[PDB]
Amino acid sequence: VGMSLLALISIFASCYMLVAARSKCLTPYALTPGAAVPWTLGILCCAPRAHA
Amino acid sequence: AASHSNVVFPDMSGTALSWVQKISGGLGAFAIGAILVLVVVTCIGLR
Repeated sequence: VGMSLLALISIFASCYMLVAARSKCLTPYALTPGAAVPWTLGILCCAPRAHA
Repeated sequence: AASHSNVVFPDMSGTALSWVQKISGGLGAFAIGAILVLVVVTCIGLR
């Protein structure tokens, strides 16, 4: 149970960082403009999961 | 009388199974490449 609980917490933490990184890098591009470098800089920088 | 349990199905890594493995892998890679190309195409269209 301890090993499984540790495994989940790290996965949850890792998922937590990924979403946070998406928010930090997506908010600047999407404040006034809809412009997100169609996956040229959408993949390397952060999550390209923005709709656009 | 036969002195072997009548098991005829071959085992992977055999010449017969290797060839289908070879052909199956090539088609799978071709399908995978097409999937990747389509994903990139739809990708660059969205963002």
